[PDB]
Amino acid sequence: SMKIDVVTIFPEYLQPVGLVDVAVHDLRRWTHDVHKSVDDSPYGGGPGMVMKPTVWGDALDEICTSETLLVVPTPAGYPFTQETAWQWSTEDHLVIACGRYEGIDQRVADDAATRMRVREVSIGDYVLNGGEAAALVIIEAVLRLVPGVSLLEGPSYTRPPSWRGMDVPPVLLSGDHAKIAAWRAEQSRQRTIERRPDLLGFDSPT
Amino acid sequence: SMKIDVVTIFPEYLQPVRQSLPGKAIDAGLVDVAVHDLRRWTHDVHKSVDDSPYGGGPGMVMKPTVWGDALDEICTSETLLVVPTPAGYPFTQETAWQWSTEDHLVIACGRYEGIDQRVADDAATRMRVREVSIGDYVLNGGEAAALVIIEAVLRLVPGVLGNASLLEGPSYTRPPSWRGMDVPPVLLSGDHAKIAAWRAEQSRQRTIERRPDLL
Ligand SMILES: COc1cccc(Cn2ccc3ccc(-c4cc(N)[nH]n4)cc32)c1
Ligand SMILES: COc1cccc(Cn2ccc3ccc(-c4cc(N)[nH]n4)cc32)c1
Repeated sequence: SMKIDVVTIFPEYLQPVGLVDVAVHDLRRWTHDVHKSVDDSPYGGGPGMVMKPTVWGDALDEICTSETLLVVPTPAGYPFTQETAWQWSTEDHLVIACGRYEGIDQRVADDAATRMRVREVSIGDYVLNGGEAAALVIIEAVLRLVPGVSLLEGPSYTRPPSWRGMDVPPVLLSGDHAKIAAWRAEQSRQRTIERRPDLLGFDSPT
Repeated sequence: SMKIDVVTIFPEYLQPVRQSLPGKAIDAGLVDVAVHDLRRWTHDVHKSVDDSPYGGGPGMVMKPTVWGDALDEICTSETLLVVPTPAGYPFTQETAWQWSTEDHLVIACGRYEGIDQRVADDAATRMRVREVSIGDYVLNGGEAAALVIIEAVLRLVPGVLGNASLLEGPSYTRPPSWRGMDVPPVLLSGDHAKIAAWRAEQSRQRTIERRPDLL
């Protein structure tokens, strides 16, 4: 059984979501001023804004326990991989803190780490506008592994066997499991070399 | 302008990002994102979009005839067809930059075990097709990947999303002291050359600790 809490200033963005419950919380519910200002300019200068630690601290205080795995998406995170998804799949409680602006004051994660396990993670080498899309990716990747729910995949085909003058590879129609297993292995390793040579320990392109 | 068409059996999944589009950018015709239910192009009363894999195996494969009709209607020769897949080339910030000046992206979201390969192969004979992965994990389908790609691309298109190597280091804001933790004094020093050097060193350390692959 798993509980996932997502904290965000944009709850509605999380709407794309019995053994697991997922709850979404509006970070602004923990503000005290009438303007509900969650951000301010960075110490030391620079463009953009930083989310204040105070509002986050109060939210996480209420939502997290010492058992919680606090997940913080960030372009500067450790990589979130399939191995990470397997590791997190057996957790009782994930809390996903979604940043906006130019991110969250580092002290939020540092404070939380005195009380619970904290994981700053990146879902890939591109920049999002906030943590919400990363939260959706993480949730989907994790939940499909939850109990009771290498090489690149080769191409797949289904009916009809000829379409627009393009044939399904004859071996797949042959019913010869060994030859089919072999052809699929060759396709996979061929695809991995071309698209992801790093997975086989070769240099990346360009 | 950039037009993005997304084709999916779960059109509701793409609703958040339709919402996240500022009225100004739409009104200025800078961007238009449309979402299409794939079942609109099914042939049968059961609106079937999947069928068993040739050569056997687990799961199901999406039907080429349905996808072919969908893409025939939606794409032109000028379309960049984006097909999320765990077996794709890596989608990176470089990709996002390249795609940000495209006139027309069409994102084909698969489910089950993916789309019959002939769909992409046929499309590639008359338009640019890009099969891409957004990271080394497996999703249930292409929709979350489409959300990521749309966000990463559109935030690079001037004035669209409302937003305006080494890893970025830690950031701090008010208050100067919080739960026993002080903002690093250097940041309040007014020595901006020293601050830049401190930030550079933080970036170097973080990259070493978290992403040694970048070094
Ligand atoms: C914090 O440093 C940042 C620097 C510039 C922009 C942003 C935007 N932003 C805000 C919160 C946030 C959370 C996650 C992500 C993210 C993660 C991955 N893998 N890509 N993008 C991006 C986020 C942050
Ligand atoms: C096609 O090969 C597959 C093999 C096993 C499962 C699935 C699930 N699935 C279906 C359609 C689909 C589209 C994209 C993705 C995806 C992309 C990234 N980076 N992770 N996951 C996953 C998808 C597909």
